Amino acid sequence: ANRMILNETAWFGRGAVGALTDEVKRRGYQKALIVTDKTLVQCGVVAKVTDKMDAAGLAWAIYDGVVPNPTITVVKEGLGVFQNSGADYLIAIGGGSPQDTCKAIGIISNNPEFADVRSLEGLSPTNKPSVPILAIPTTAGTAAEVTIGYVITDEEKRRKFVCVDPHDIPQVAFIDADMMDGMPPALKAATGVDALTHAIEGYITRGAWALTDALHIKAIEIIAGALRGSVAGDKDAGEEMALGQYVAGMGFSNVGVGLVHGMAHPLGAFYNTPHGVANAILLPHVMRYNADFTGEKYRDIARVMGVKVEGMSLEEARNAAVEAVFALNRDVGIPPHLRDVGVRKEDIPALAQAALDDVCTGGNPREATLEDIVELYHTAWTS
Amino acid sequence: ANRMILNETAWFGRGAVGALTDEVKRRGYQKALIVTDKTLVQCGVVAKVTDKMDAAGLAWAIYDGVVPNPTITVVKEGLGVFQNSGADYLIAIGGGSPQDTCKAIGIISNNPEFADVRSLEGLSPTNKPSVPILAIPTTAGTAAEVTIGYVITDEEKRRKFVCVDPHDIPQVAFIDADMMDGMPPALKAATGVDALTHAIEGYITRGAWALTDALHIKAIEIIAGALRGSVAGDKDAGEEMALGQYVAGMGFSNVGVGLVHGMAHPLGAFYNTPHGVANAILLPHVMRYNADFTGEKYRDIARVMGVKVEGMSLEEARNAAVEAVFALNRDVGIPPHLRDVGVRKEDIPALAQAALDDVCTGGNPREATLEDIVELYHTAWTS
Ligand SMILES: Nc1ncnc2c1ncn2[C@@H]1O[C@H](COP(=O)(O)OP(=O)(O)OC[C@H]2O[C@@H](O)[C@H](O)[C@@H]2O)[C@@H](O)[C@H]1O
Ligand SMILES: Nc1ncnc2c1ncn2[C@@H]1O[C@H](COP(=O)(O)OP(=O)(O)OC[C@H]2O[C@@H](O)[C@H](O)[C@@H]2O)[C@@H](O)[C@H]1O
Ligand SMILES: COc1ccc(CC(N)=O)cc1OC
Ligand SMILES: COc1ccc(CC(N)=O)cc1OC
Ligand SMILES: [Fe+3]
Ligand SMILES: [Fe+3]
Repeated sequence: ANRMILNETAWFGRGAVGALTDEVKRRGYQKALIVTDKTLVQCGVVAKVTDKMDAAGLAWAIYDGVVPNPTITVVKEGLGVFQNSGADYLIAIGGGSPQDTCKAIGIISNNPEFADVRSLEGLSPTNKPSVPILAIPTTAGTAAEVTIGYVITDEEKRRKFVCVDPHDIPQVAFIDADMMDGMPPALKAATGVDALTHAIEGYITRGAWALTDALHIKAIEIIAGALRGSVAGDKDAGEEMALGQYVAGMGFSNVGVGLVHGMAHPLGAFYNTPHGVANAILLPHVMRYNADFTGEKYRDIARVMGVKVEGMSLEEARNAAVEAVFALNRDVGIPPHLRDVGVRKEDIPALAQAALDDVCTGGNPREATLEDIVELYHTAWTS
Repeated sequence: ANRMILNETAWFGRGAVGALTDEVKRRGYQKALIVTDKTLVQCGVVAKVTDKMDAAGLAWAIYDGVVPNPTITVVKEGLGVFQNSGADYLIAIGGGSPQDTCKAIGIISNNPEFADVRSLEGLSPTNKPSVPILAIPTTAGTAAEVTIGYVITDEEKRRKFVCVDPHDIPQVAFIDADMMDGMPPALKAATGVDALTHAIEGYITRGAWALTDALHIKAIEIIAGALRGSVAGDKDAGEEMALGQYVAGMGFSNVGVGLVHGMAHPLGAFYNTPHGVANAILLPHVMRYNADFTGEKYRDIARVMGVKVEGMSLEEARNAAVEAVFALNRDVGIPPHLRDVGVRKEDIPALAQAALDDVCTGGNPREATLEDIVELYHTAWTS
């Protein structure tokens, strides 16, 4: 028997944030804490929301202390600001980093036992729902607005840990490509292939079933078709990417992912590597590694990614789907090897250990050994 | 900007009702009123739930006063039983009739200004969320467990009225084919083609967009592929039907349907016709009427319904999709003509008026006139 956690309410398309003032008035909320980062404030992205809230007469304080790969320190700082703001709800504005930080604050606020943060790892045994969250992504992205997962960095144990908890699901998501247009091309490409990694990994994960298969294959189709266009700055392509990344979240949240995310998390913890860039470099190599344990699913991936698989053997089709991902990586300007983003050969043993102990690795369709992950890192490292 | 209302939590597959006791304990609810009908009690379908609740020690009273095409009288009776039960939440067990009745009780309970019931018609301006509903369907399917819509019969004005309200969305849906297996073949076929009508109408509705298109086309594929098998009594086909009917609900709830539902509602009000039988007889005739206003969408329908469209013109493909639905109706034992279920030529003028004033008619891709609907009824009436 399979469980689906989704957003009760979500708005999609350009101008979707225009619905926020109305959703807040419907629920009777009094004051927001906006969780965001400094970049989004001084790009005027936060202003696009706070201007509408001022016009609607809705009170808000702001915490913009979030950094890429949010730390336990960041979570504690924000939790402190939330308590002193007298706010009764949360508005996450940004990529995975502010949205994951927002979820941590929301959970600990109503489950104060978890103030240390690192005790949220795995299936968080929280008694109480999160402080209500309204989620507004600015990356096409991590689907943080719809997933029941969030990833915090333990600076002292030098690892990223996943917390999975139905209590952290946002009440409303606003998926507005107007909020995402300010992404630099490199960021559109990184977060774009993070979305594709969620969809491919989710499609082949051990817990996969009919409904998540249907969602993931549609998300791969939307992302493969739109990402080149979005990175180039096309407006309609940006709107497609915004939807594609969300539809991936509806799936992988509820069944899981695999060794790509398992091997990407240690890279973030060790080097502060952008999550999408780590994922994008590993994805094709892990896809090749997983090929023989995926049944017919690489034929479907290859097809919706624009490959003619009419009269291909299964191994030829599996190779074609891997090659489709290498090509898309090349076109959107992602460095092809881990060496290129500052990963060090010396660390691979330690990284392979952390990858094997990651929550995401358990979902991988092929049972990965330390020997295998060490070899994968080395394959992804070279040149 | 498009809004999606979905279930925050849902369980799918045989044994899914096994998750109900746990969901109730998580939320801290004290006593249920089970809304159902007499048939489901004395078929032991309700027992499959209440036995698990007794084992978990969870209190419940029962209202089984629901009849096909539930009336304002039924709603008032149930609202009375709810008030005298001291219950704090609702469990809907049955098809569209109990589930729609449950939503009416839940809404009026917390929005008591709507005690007349008929003032819920259209976009219900309710201030308060429904009394929490846990939804367990026993038909395949009206998708009442996931839609924000419900249909009540006004005995005094002899018309069915649709109420659309995000506040009525159930907290949890349990989609268990074990609960649906006792459906007689005729009921599997009726509710089966009601699910197909939701998917086809939803696919071509005026408000249709990318995400609902993706959901509806997958639901048509699941239903076309499984309905003959389910009517024959196949267990796995019943499980597919259970998912297919739900996936249709995820779409049509959020964008609407068309003139099939518009023309089916008056038939229920006048003759107490089973909703699915009325829908199934009208669907192919309304599909023909709509054909020129649907873009490429009948090519997609035809394809996922098992028709080879590789080298077909658009008009030939549109004709093939209409013929696919006539054939599926023939195979599951739905008669071709409205005369066959007791519709009277004398009433067509009155029925055409009621159809034009139905909420669902506004979604129809071709703007329907009274003259047109009169002609459609006559076309659907006899050969
Ligand atoms: N619209 C935007 N315009 C400009 N800069 C932006 C925009 N959105 C985000 N940025 C900037 O991009 C950088 C990356 O932001 P993140 O929130 O880290 O982006 P994302 O890739 O969505 O998040 C990754 C995070 O999600 C988790 O799942 C994962 O483990 C990782 O911690 C930051 O400097 C942020 O301010
Ligand atoms: N598993 C089952 N086994 C046997 N009989 C069943 C089962 N489930 C339902 N029934 C019986 O089928 C008959 C029809 O039940 P409904 O609830 O009316 O069926 P459904 O088609 O799901 O609902 C139609 C209603 O919903 C609205 O969408 C529509 O406008 C109409 O009011 C009733 O006698 C009911 O007891
Ligand atoms: C285990 O599944 C997950 C793995 C990673 C994340 C964070 C992310 N968006 O990449 C969320 C998850 O869902 C619970
Ligand atoms: C207007 O849309 C609807 C019309 C009819 C129903 C009930 C049904 N299942 O036929 C639900 C709806 O969604 C809000
Ligand atoms: Fe990710
Ligand atoms: Fe219906």
